Parts: sequence; C-alpha cells; structure tokens
Amino acid sequence: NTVSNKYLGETEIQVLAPGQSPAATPTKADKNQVVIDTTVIARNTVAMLHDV
Amino acid sequence: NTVSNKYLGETEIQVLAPGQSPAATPTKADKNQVVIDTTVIARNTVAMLHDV
Amino acid sequence: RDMDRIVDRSYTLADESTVQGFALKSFNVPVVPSNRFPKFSQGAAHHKLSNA
Repeated sequence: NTVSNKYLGETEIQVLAPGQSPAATPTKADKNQVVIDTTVIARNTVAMLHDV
Repeated sequence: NTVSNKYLGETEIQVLAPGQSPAATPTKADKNQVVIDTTVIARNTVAMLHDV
Repeated sequence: RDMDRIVDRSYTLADESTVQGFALKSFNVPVVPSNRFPKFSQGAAHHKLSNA
C-alpha cells in the first residue's frame, strides 16, 4: 500500500592533536514515502435497442 | 442533392469508490450537410452571315 | 564564456564545445572551471590545520 526510501550524509572532519582522542560527529538520516489510495474509472454505458 | 458527415463526442472520467458502481456519462453526436441547388451557364450566339 | 568574441565563429578567437573548459586564444592558454574556492564565513573559527 506504500513505498519508502532513506537518505543520509555528512560525516565530518576535525583537527587531531597528538594524543587528543577527539570525539566523533554524528550522521543523520531520514525517509520519504508515497501512498496509493485512489482509482479512476470511465463507465459510459450503451443501450441495446440504440445499438441495433 | 446533399451529403452528410457525422462526429463523435469525448468521454469524461470520474473517481471510483470501492463498490460505487458510478453512473455513466453521455457522448453526443452531430452532423453536417451541404446542399447543391444552382447552375451557372455562359452563352453566346453568332449569326451565319456575320460569320461569313 | 558568454561573450560574443568566444561564441561567434567569424571572430578568429572562437572555440566550439566550450562546456568543460576552453582555450583562450588571445594568448592560447587553457581555462578550466573549478567548483571549490574559499568562502568568507564572517568570523568563524580558524580553518583546520592552521597554527599561530
């Protein structure tokens, strides 16, 4: 009934002093989805006598 | 004296609910005609003596 | 790139297919587009690997 996918990015960079042991930088993520719930029809009936 | 041509309309569409059984839509028609009722003549007379 | 001297073929200094960098014919040297130049950040921290 639906479809989805994900995005991610941005690992970062930082300076390193000798023996600094610097903290990490996060990478976020997100998703996008689509839904299907509607239909369309064309009926257009035809009579019998008018057909002959 | 006449001949005719016929045309067909266009169908339009509508949304369907589950189990709706939607009412249909018409497609009109029309005709065109041409009548032929007149003639055109050109006439000239020349006498024999004036021809000689 | 947009100037008429480069674009018009009649001028002696004209180059075709000028999308990936072109040869400037006044002195015949190559010019290449580069996406990355420094951008001033209005008093942000000093750029990495920079020391007093």
